[PDB]
Amino acid sequence: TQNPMVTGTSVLGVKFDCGVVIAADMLGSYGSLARFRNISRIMRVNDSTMLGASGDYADFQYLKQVLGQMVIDEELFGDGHSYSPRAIHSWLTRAMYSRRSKMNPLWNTKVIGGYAGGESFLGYVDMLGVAYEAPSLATGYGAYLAQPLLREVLEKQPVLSQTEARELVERCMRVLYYRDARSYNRFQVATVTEKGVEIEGPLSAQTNWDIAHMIS
Amino acid sequence: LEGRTHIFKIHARSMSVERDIRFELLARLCPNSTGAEIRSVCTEAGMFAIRARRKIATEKDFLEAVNKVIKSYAKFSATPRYMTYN
Amino acid sequence: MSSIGTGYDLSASTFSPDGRVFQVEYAMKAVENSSTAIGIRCKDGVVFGVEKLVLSKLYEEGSNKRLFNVDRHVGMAVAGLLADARSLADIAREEASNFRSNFGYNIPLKHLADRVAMYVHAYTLYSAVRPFGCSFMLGSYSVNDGAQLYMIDPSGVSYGYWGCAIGKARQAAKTEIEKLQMKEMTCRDVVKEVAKIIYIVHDEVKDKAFELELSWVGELTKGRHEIVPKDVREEAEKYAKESLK
Amino acid sequence: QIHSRKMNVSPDVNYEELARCTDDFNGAQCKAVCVEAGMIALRRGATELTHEDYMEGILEVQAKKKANLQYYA
Amino acid sequence: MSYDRAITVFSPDGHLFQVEYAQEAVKKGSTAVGVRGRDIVVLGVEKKSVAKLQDERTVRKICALDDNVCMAFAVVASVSGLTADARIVINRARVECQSHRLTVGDPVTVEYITRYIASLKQRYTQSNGRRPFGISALIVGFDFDGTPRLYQTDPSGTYHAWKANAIGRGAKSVREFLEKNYTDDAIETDDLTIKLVIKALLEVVQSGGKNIELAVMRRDQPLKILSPEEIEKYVAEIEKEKEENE
Amino acid sequence: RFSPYAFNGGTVLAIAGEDFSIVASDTRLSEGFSIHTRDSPKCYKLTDKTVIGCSGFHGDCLTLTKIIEARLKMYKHSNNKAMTTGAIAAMLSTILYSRRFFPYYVYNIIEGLDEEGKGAVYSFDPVGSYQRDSFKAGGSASAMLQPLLDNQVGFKNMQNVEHVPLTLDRAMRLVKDVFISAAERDVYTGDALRICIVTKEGIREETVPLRKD
Amino acid sequence: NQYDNDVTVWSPQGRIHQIEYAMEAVKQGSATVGLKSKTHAVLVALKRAQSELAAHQKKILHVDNHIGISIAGLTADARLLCNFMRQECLDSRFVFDRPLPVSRLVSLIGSKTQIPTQRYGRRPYGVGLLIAGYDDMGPHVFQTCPSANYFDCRAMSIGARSQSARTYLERHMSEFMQCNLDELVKHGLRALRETLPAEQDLTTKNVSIGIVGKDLEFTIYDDDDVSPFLDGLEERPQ
Amino acid sequence: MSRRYDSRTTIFSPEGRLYQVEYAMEAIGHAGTCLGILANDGVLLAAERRNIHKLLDEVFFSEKIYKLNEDMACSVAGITSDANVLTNELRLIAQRYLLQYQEPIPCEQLVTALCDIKQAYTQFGGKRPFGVSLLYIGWDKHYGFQLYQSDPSGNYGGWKATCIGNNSAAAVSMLKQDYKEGEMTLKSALALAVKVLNKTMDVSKLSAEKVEIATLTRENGKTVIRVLKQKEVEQLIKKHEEEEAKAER
Amino acid sequence: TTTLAFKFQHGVIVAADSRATAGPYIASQTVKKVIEINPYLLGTMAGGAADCSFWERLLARQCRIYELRNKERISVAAASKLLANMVYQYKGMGLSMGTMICGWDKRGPGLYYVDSEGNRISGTAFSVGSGSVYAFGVMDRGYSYDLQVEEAYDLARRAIYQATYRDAYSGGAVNLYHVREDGWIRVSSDNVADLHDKYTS
Amino acid sequence: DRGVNTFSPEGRLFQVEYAIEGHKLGSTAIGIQTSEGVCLAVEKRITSPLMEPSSIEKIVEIDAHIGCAMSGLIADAKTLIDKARVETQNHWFTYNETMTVESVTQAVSNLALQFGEEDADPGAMSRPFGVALLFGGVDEKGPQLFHMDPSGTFVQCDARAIGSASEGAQSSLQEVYHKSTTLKEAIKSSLIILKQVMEEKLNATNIELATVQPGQNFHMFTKEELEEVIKDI
Repeated sequence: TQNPMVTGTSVLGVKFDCGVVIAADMLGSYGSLARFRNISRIMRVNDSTMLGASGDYADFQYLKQVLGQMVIDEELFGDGHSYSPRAIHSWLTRAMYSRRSKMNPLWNTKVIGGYAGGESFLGYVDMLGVAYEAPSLATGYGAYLAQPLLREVLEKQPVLSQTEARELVERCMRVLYYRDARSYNRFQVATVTEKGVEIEGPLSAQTNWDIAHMIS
Repeated sequence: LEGRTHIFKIHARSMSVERDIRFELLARLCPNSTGAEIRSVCTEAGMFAIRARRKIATEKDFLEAVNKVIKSYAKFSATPRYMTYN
Repeated sequence: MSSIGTGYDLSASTFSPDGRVFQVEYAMKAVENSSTAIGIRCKDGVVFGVEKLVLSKLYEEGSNKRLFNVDRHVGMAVAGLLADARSLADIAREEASNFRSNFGYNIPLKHLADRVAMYVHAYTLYSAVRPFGCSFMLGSYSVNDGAQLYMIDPSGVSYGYWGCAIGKARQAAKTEIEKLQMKEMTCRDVVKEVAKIIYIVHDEVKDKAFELELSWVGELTKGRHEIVPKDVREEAEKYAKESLK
Repeated sequence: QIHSRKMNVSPDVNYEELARCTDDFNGAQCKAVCVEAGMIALRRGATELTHEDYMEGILEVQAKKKANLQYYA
Repeated sequence: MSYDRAITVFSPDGHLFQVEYAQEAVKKGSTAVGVRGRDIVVLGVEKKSVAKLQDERTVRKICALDDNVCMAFAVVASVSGLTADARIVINRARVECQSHRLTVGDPVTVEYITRYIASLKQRYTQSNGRRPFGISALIVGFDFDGTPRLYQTDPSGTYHAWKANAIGRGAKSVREFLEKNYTDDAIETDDLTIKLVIKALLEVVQSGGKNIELAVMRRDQPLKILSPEEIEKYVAEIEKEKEENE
Repeated sequence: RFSPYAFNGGTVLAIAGEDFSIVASDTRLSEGFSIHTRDSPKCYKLTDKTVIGCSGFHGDCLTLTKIIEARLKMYKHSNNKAMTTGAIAAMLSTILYSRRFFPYYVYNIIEGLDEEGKGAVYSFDPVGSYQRDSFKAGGSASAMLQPLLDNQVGFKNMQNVEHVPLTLDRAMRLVKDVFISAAERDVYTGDALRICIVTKEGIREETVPLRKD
Repeated sequence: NQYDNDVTVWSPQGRIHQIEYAMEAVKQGSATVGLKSKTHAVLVALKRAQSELAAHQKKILHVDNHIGISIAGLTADARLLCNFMRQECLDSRFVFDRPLPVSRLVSLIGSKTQIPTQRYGRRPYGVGLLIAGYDDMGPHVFQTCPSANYFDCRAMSIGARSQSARTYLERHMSEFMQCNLDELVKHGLRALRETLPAEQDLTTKNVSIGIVGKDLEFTIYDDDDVSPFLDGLEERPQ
Repeated sequence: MSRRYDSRTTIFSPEGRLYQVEYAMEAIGHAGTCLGILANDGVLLAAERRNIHKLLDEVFFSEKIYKLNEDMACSVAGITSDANVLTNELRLIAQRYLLQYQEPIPCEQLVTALCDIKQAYTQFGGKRPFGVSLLYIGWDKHYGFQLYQSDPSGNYGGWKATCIGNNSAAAVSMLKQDYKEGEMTLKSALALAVKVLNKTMDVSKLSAEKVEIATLTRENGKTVIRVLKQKEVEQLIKKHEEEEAKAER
Repeated sequence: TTTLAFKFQHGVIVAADSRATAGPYIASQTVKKVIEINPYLLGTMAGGAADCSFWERLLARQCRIYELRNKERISVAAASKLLANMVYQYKGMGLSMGTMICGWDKRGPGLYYVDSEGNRISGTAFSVGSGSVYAFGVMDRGYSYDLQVEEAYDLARRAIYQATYRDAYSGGAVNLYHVREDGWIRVSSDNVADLHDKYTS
Repeated sequence: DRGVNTFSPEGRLFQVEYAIEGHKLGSTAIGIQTSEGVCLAVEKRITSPLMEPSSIEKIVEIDAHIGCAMSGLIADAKTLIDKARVETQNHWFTYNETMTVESVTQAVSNLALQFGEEDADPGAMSRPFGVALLFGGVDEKGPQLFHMDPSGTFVQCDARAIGSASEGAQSSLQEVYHKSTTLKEAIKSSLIILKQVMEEKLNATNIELATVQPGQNFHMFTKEELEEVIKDI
């Protein structure tokens, strides 16, 4: 392991997939060192009409991958004779851009969560900022992999294919917890859902700070 | 390739030269030769023959006549430029 | 002249005492051979109507198609030789893709058209290569630049039109545009009109037989270049047929 | 269709298929391909031209000088 | 480059034009004979066209590619020396010989140089806007073995070893007189091999020791190009031997 | 070996035992990039024919890059050489990667376990720097000797007769595999979740997930 | 003429005769038929050789684990193009790792073929290609010209005396769509035989098949399973 | 288009000559007398100065006598145009050799580097060959005094005395008649060269505007390259002119 | 002066002696392996240490020489194999190094032995070795080694050297691969274990 | 004028039709695949005894267990053979085992047709080579004989002849040569066919034979071996 020094960081983005949808909470707010330059930032990208991706780690680095993915998609869609962006195509392509940069002694760090729906299969994939692809059950990204993920995994172990609602309470719960354990967080966070409709990510919505507990 | 052997056989009938001269041997020795060139071989064979003072052409004269044709005659020949148009 | 081994049609660096360039002109006669592609600017989008040549009996949709997507919101209809058109599609799509990446806003048609025209024009100047044997239209909708229609010929000109035709019938087809008020008019009504113009212009010796392909890029598609629905195609086909009788 | 009327032909062979294969023909040539196919047809013993005669017919009118088998395939 | 205009294009005669134009230019003149001995190989050219006012010391028509590889060249016309044309083949061959000796610790063989001549002619053929040299070279040299060799190449790039060969002004005529002169004693005695080269050159046109230049190589030792004064003494002794046999 | 800096770590330990035509390859069922294990699911193992099964482990970024490549080299080899992928595929790939990873130090041990397309079984071991050898015992990872020994003692039967008085059968190797994995958890603290053993035959791919004991 | 001295030489009509003349070269090539269902893409090909006392080298080439081609025309040029396609297909497998689209691959051949036809002092490539490929949108069987235009067909026959075979393709055009693998191959054989004279009926030896589909990757049957498709003989249907 | 225009002058002819070199060969002959003679203490060049007017700047040392190195000098027969590019290139080559070896460059070493370039033009490329043939004079350690001639494809020949240009056959035969292989000294050697130039040239008394003569003389172990001035030249003219006067009687 | 491929000259043959070893000298990664590889039948070599590096340079040496020998129909010498390896490896340097091969062939000037190492050293001596532990070994061996030893006579010499060497050496999981090279042929005398030869001798 | 690059109304290129003729000009070479091994026979056809017969070669090695006889312009072929030598050993560095007859032949054939006379790179052909090569060896797979054409059409053969007698000889081989004829009989079949194109009778200085047989590397037959087949023809 190594990671570049991060200035503007995206941290804790959970993702767990339900049938023909995924629910995600990712912070909408990206601190730059100390100052929260944009409390309004969007870590969510549109590859194509039934794909979405959400990324953590250095926010800056995420934007480099967006453009390469963007230029490739622009050429490939619209024509749709048999060639277009497809769920497998976006996952692998984005992994290779990350691999290319892994070969150099500085790599561009973003850790990404792809939810896609390709030609016949609904996919929930994890892409790393050094490369690697797999299908995933639930994955965290950035700070979520060390800090909350095991308690999220534990809730998933009886029921691995539960509803949107059950996911929605966990995610809403997770911001009060974010503030408590890690520092470079804001409580204006973004709820992103990738569905068959498109990729929707409405603006930052908030709930309690809850660091006012002191009862022992 | 088969056709060049047949031009030798038709030309030999006109001539009164040996039939103990293999028509085929001449045909292999000069491939990529037009109809005119195969008649010049017979002609040449005769030129060597008159100098020696023979009435009949030999196989010796013949062998010599094809190796001169394959090397020398090719440069002058009409075919590279006319075949490109054709 | 046309039968020669030096200059004239071998070159295009050549000039006659009139000033003409014959090779660039021979390229123009080539676009003329196949059927018409029309593209009509609305104040809200572009609608295309293209004859899609049926060259066999074992066709599937999109076969020998002339509708391309240069950018997400640009469509491209070609007329004339399809061989030259495929190479032209790659070059136009490439100039647009990089534009989106860098600028991050929807390619202005005025810019894209200038770059492809320069490329066609570099070949017409040269005697080293021949110039493309097709003529194309690029048509687009954006709210960052408005609805634009451009046309590029084998010479290397880009000028904007508000309704254009390329292909055999274009002198006849263009006349039908002067009749129509199309500068201000919904893209829904204009589809009905491009379809009826094509059906009447076609005859069995410009090309054997065609498949009607209409395309959207307007308020209806929300600024996306897409192919029209099965419903849309058929009603526009119907109106073409009823007007034909 | 006009030409066919003058000689005699199968209805298993028409020009439309030959037109679809290659576009390296003209109206003077179309007459020539029908007249060519008839020579072979006649040589065999036939009171018609069939699909075989035409199919050979297109190849014969165009020159060869050594032909192909594994020269191009 | 910008030049790609045709100079060579293939013939239905199953030849390359330049190569054949070159081959006749070695038929018509510039007698070069080589014999292979049993300690020493000697090659000789006749004509540097010493008109008794020209220099003889610094003129080279036999050039040492290496110290164990040497070539004598020919192809002539109205432009009589095609020394220039040779000079390219000579310089590229010179580096290549030396280069082969750096990489591979065996002393470079004539067989390596002969394949290298076959590829140079050919490479010039395949490249656009380029033409084969007219040269034919009699490549002389020593192997790893230390065995004397004489190899001859043609303008196409096909090589054969030969004990004794003559080219120029009737290649076959000079060689068939010379064929009698090639005997077991002649090849054994080194001194007799030097005379064999000179004795062939004399058949086409007789006399001149300045016109004749020959270079000698012994073992892997460096090329020695003989003085014309050494040649004049030698032609005088050759002329008397002809009267003795005959 | 080396402590992850050059490329990301992703832990995992590989054991390999060759018999005569059955070869077991085991590595832990995990995808890692970070100290925690992302998901038990993996695509470390990839099969190219039933004839050859490859395992690349450790760093996940390395694992995906080389394994796909191996599928490309297989395709190329069937076309040109006219020998189906197998041993021949294996020797070729280890040279090109091992040049690639070793100046900036190697963090993946790819192990081609197969049968040749003419037959005879090979199990191939790279250090990380190009070598290919056929083996009847193999240990590979940072702990490149921790499994090696069990296969040396039990398979070879050098100063041992109580695993078999001869050499292991197919029935015997699979029994031993479950046992070995349970043992590994005790010693090596860089694992989470499950251990996956794939048994590669010329006639049967087998897969079994086995919980970390 | 002098509408075909170089491939830049226009005719007054506005056509390059050399590109057209390059199609006549495809007719010298061996007959190949391309058919598709809804699960397979099937290529039926004629192999010829100079020694029939020896096994005939395949006329089906490897491009991808689900893409195979059958060539009609120039043998060296078809292989020459094949390498550009092969490099891209295998590259597409590394990077994109989808099963690559026939429509995508085919347009890239269109850019490269255009280079010499655009360029002076050169020859077009006179080879016509039928590609079978299976992606996740189902099969596609595409025809690519000596020009650069493509057709997405359900069935196509380019090659020697291809008209005779089309008469069959026109007749069972509806059938192709429903088929399974077996049915596609028997129709292509019945088509293939027609090109050739009445009294010549194929052998397995000179038939190579490249089968592509949903249930399979890439397998070439040279005589392997060729015998059952051939069975059920039908001899030159008019 | 392009091949048709290409006259195929780069093609070999069956006889074994290059058409271009042969046409260049004629370009040298139109042009003035350049002759070089070998002598035993120095060596001299005599070239025809073709720049006669009464209004001349003389911005160059000479327009035909070129000092290529600080140990070589040369004279020209051919076209002034080709001579100017060529003369510069001859300087970089002479000068680089001087850097590496640090001894005067052989006259033979100097013609060969250029030859590759000449040959390149003729055989392929469709580029004209240079219109000048150069007589290089020098002293190099190895042979002692030498003169080298180059031709339009770089064909080289070592010569004791040679002449190219206008009435080349007449000059070389005459010089062959009196002198054969290095029978004279440096003093006498200038008097023959001017004498030959005198007969060949239309003005039959010459001046220093008509002839320009350059000497290259080995003094105190080092090669001195000097273009002689007009004053020195008149002395040499009076010596030959007087010798001619006795001849008649 | 070091192990891993080592050769000493005699008239009749050269001795080729090598190790079977995997990895660094701290542990093996296998037990079964033979690292001994036959690049040409001219002789055998094989090393260890930086594994990719030895194999890479020898493979280039093998390519150049074999093509030249096979096509030309002229046998390549000790001098030629050495010159190829030398020229290649300095260029490639900076891309790991550790080649330790011993070059043999019989030449026109008699039998020639050159030792090729990855520093760029090219050495002839009584006995030379490139790799690691033979550095100690060249000391005892020189005493028990004549300038010209017969093949049979040489086989007995190897057996004694080794048998004491295993006692001193603490590297396990090795075999001594013994080859005698009679010129442009290579034959394998025996591939005896280091553990076996201590008992025999 | 018209170019040479153009396609004719026949439907073939001019340069290529000329190149086939170039194959026909040279000396005949026979390559027979037997299942006991692969023999390659070529005619020397010497006209002078001053030549040294060893150094007239027209069998050159692609590999150390693949031999190749070549026909047509001897020089034009030699370049293709030079590039082939570099690939076979190169194949040894990468695969770690020796190249097959099939792999080498397809790779040289790609180069065979590439031709663009004007406006094409000088690192690429202006004209195709007029050589037909016969690659004959026994490799990992077994005895294989592959035939390569100047048109860049490669095909597998068991008996192939190329050179002046190419059509005549090829027909005649199909007749005598079968896979019910042994390796020594293949050598006898080639010798008879050889004589029409030859100017003289068959001799051991007028043939060169080399056979690559299983389990063995390429052997160039010595004077004794050439003479045993000469005795009985």
